[PDB]
Amino acid sequence: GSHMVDKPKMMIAFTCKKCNTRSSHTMSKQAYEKGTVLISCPHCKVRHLIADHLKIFHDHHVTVEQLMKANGEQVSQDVGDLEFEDIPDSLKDVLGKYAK
Ligand SMILES: [Zn+2]
Repeated sequence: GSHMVDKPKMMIAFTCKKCNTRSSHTMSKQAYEKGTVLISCPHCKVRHLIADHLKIFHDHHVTVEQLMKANGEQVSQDVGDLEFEDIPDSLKDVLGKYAK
């Protein structure tokens, strides 16, 4: 756990091959380069992974709702985008309980 004042943000447009819909999304560069980032496409109402560094969904045992419950974001129809640079310990716990 640490803190810094050098966590800028960048915009990236991705073409949704699902509904052939394109949209731009801005997220923390630190969270994207070193962390998990989720973006929702304003057409098919759905979040997609762009850069997984925390391997949160890689555990195929966590839902998008859980990730929000860990952060605090109560609203989901607000921005439809979330960034993670340092996942909690309560989450990883459920991913590391069977193996000990
Ligand atoms: Zn889409």
